[PDB]
Parts: sequence; C-alpha cells; structure tokens
Amino acid sequence: VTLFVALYDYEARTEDDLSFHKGEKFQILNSSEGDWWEARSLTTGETGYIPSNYVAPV
Amino acid sequence: SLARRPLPPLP
Ligand code: NA
Repeated sequence: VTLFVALYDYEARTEDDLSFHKGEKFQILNSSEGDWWEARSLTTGETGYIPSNYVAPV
Repeated sequence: SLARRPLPPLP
C-alpha cells in the first residue's frame, strides 16, 4: 500500500526530485497532490519527488 | 507545483 519499488532507473532533472535505480525501494509520504509523489528512499534516506509511472507497489 | 508536472517518458 505505501512501499513501492522502482521499475527503471531515473536521473533527477530538478533539485527537488530523487534519482534512483531499478529495484530501489521507497516509502511514499504524499501521493495526493498529483502524479509526482513525495517519497523517502530506503537506500539513502533522502526525501524528494518521484514520478509515479516509474514505481509499482511491492 | 512540483506534484502536477508532466511525467517523464518510460524508457
Ligand atoms: Na506506478
């Protein structure tokens, strides 16, 4: 429900977004406002936005 | 706002 996995690698193009690799796990913190979600990376602990078409629920 | 930007294409 709130734990998601990256399906593809992604390199951030803004200071606000996270970069990640395929298979990295995230905790979602706010998915209410649009199709970019606020998340916390379970590898780095960093929080920022991720594109929701790049992740799926575990 | 950051949430409502267009999504990137899938690879
Ligand atoms: Na998704």
